Amino acid sequence: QVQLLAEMCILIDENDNKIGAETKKNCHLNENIEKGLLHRAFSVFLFNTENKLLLQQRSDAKITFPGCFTNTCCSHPLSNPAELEESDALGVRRAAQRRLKAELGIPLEEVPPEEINYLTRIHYKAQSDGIWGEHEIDYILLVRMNVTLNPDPNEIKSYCYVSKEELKELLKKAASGEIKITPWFKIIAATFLFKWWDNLNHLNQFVDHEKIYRM
Ligand SMILES: [Cl-]
Ligand SMILES: [Cl-]
Ligand SMILES: [Cl-]
Ligand SMILES: [Cl-]
Ligand SMILES: [Cl-]
Ligand SMILES: [Cl-]
Ligand SMILES: [Cl-]
Ligand SMILES: [Cl-]
Ligand SMILES: [Cl-]
Ligand SMILES: [Cl-]
Ligand SMILES: [Mn+2]
Ligand SMILES: [Mn+2]
Ligand SMILES: [Mn+2]
Ligand SMILES: [Mn+2]
Ligand SMILES: [Mn+2]
Ligand SMILES: [Mn+2]
Ligand SMILES: [Mn+2]
Ligand SMILES: [Mn+2]
Ligand code: NA
Ligand code: NA
Repeated sequence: QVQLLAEMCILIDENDNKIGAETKKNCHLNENIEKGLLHRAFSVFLFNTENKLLLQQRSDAKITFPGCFTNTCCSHPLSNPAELEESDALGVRRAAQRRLKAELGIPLEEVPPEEINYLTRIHYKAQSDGIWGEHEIDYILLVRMNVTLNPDPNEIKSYCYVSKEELKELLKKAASGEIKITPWFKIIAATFLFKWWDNLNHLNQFVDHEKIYRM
């Protein structure tokens, strides 16, 4: 069940400069996060062609945030030449295509890197339990397209396309404890998500490849 070699994450400084690599496990231990260990990540927000946002629910088997709802795909570029590539954020866009297939079963041809749009970067920290957490500079990637979903149940328990109002209702259910959402998704929904969603045809104003936002 466990792979022979551990997956590697890209270690970065607070300015998103590559400074090394560490195992996925080590990158997500609270004890290391508290020493400042920070890694590169991405977060895909995919909208269908009626502007419904695609949410995933993480499988109960995931190490961090099992069973939690979040946006379309939250994962990491690998520490290899393909995904280390920083020109036009190609590395993270390639990573996103890779994980859209692995997690949601979306064929590669449906989401080529060229159609994955890099908006901005957000630096955040979160805790999952007593052992595990998150600490990332997260590339925000936006997609609007109809895709064919066949998730790997080992990765994804369910998915849901939500309108703005449906999301608002879902967040109410999370607040009452009826369902679980990741700390990332909670904070992004509270800060930027609806601003982007109200402006899907005018996103250029939100493109910022210089400033790294903090939340
Ligand atoms: Cl992990
Ligand atoms: Cl460390
Ligand atoms: Cl809309
Ligand atoms: Cl494919
Ligand atoms: Cl384009
Ligand atoms: Cl489903
Ligand atoms: Cl909540
Ligand atoms: Cl999170
Ligand atoms: Cl629209
Ligand atoms: Cl604009
Ligand atoms: Mn567990
Ligand atoms: Mn995915
Ligand atoms: Mn993240
Ligand atoms: Mn380059
Ligand atoms: Mn936090
Ligand atoms: Mn930090
Ligand atoms: Mn991470
Ligand atoms: Mn959660
Ligand atoms: Na499913
Ligand atoms: Na608009």
